[PDB]
Amino acid sequence: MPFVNKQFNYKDPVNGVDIAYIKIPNAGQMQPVKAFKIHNKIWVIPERDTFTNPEEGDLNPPPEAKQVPVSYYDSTYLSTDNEKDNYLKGVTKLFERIYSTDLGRMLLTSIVRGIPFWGGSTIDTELKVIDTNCINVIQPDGSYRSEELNLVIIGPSADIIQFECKSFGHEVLNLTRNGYGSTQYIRFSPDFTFGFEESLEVDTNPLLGAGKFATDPAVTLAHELIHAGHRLYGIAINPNRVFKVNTNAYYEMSGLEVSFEELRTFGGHDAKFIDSLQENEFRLYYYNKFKDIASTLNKAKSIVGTTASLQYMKNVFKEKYLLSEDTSGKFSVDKLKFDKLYKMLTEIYTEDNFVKFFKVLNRKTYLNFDKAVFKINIVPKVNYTIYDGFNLRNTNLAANFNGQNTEINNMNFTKLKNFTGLF
Ligand SMILES: [Zn+2]
Repeated sequence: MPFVNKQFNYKDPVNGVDIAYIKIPNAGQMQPVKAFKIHNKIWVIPERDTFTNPEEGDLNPPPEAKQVPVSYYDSTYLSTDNEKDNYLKGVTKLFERIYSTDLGRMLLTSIVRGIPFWGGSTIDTELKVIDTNCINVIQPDGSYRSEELNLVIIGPSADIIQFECKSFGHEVLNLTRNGYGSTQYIRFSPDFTFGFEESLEVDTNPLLGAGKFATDPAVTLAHELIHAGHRLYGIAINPNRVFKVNTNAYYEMSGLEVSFEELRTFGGHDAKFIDSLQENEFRLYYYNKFKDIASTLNKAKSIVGTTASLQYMKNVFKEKYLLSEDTSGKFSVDKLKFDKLYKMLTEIYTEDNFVKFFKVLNRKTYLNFDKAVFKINIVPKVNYTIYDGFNLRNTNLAANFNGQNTEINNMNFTKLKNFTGLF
C-alpha cells in the first residue's frame, strides 16, 4: 500500500538494483554517487546537486557583498552520512504524505506513466530511447547498465533554498514542450522550509512580517512534482511566456514578471492571469504535438534494443498519451481524451488543490514576498507525520494550524535568515 515499500537506510549495502552507485548523463565526467530507487521509475540521490549543471559545482558561498536577497548558503549541508540518511527518510516520508491523498496518488500515478518518449533516433521508422532520459547503474559485477527513469530527487546546489525541476535538453528537440517529455531532476530539501504570513496584505508586502507560519514541505515537493508532470508529458509552458504583474505595486516598481508555468502550477486565482485566448493557443499547440507523436508511432516499424518489443513500446505510449486505435492499427489523438488529460495535468494538479487535501495553511498566491527560511526535522514522528504534517492530531498542534505556527510550535523551527526588508 505504501508508495515506498522499503524503509531505506543510507548505509544499507549496495545491491546494484535499487541501492546502487550511479552516474547521470550530464554530458560530463563524475564519480558515481549512491542512489536509491524508491518506486518504479523514481530515484533519490542524497547529494547536493553539483552534477546536472557543470557551471554549478561550487557550494562555497560567494562574498557577503555578492549574495542576493532570497538565498541561503551552507556548503556543509548534506555532506555527512547521518544527513544523507535523514534526507532519504525525509523525502520518502513526503512522498508517502503526498501518496496518502487521492490527488497525490493521481499525480504520482501520472508521473510513473509519463515515460519520456522514444524519439532519439534519426530514422523515423525506428523508435529509440534518448539516453539523457536514463542513468547508468553499476551492477554487482562492476559493469554499468542503462536504466530509463522518469524522476530523480536530488539535493539543492549552492543556494539551498532554490528548489526547481530541471532536465537535460536535446540538441534540437524541446523535450519538455513538444509532448515528448524527459527525465526530471528536482532540486529539493526536506530539511528546510519557508515562512509566510497569515494576512494577505502582509504576505504580499515586501516590508512586513517575519514569517509566522511555516510552509508544509509536502506542498513544496508537490509543487515541484506538478512541474515534473507538465515536463514529463512535454506540455510545460515556455518560460519566456510571462505575466507582467500589475496587481502588486511592489512587483510593478521592480518590473518583476512571473512565468505562466508558475501561475498555472500554483493554480487558484493565479491561473486566471492567463487569458482564455492564450490558454487556447497553448492547448491547441500541445494537441498538435500529441498528434505528431501519434503519427511517429504510426510510422514506426523497427525498434532499437531488446529491452522491449516494438509492439510493447507502441502500446506503452498509447497508454501514456491515451491515444485511440482504429481497426487498421493506427493511432490518433481524441479531442475529449486529450482535453481531459491536459486539464488533469494543468488544472487538477495544482499547489492550491494540494493545500485543500493536506488541510494546511499556505501562501494564498505565488505573487507574494518571501519572509524567512527555517531549519526543520520532519523525520521524527513526534515532529511530523504522513497523515497530519506538523499539525499532529490529538495534541495542542491539531487545531488552527498550530503545528505550522512557528511561535507556538517553536521547537520544530530554527529561523536561519529573514528576507523581509532586503527586497
Ligand atoms: Zn515553481
